[PDB]
Amino acid sequence: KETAAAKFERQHMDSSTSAASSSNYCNQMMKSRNLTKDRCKPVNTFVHESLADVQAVCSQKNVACKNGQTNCYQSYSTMSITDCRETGSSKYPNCAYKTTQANKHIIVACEGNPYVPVHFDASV
Repeated sequence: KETAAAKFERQHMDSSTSAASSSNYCNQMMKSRNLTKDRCKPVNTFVHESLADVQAVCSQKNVACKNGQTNCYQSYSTMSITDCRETGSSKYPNCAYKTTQANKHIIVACEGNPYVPVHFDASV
């Protein structure tokens, strides 16, 4: 089984690019990160910063999670991100995604030792 930390990396990390590359970025990324294998993941955010920068967020602003948990942290700075969301014209196995690039603060849930991101809560 994939560790929570490894799953967060695979689902939300994209350091190789500075910002969403084209309107087809999400269709390409969702498929290659294996998020459309048995079903189209409806929503997924990729962060375009170094893994180190994202992991560092676990030591930044402690805030509540949407679920009420208190192990969430908001990045002090905005980060380049891309939100990928299924378009009404999407249907497995033919997943289709809208690509929305933005620069915002990310909020992640952290856990373990090392204390690293295990869930992407939201972006501001």
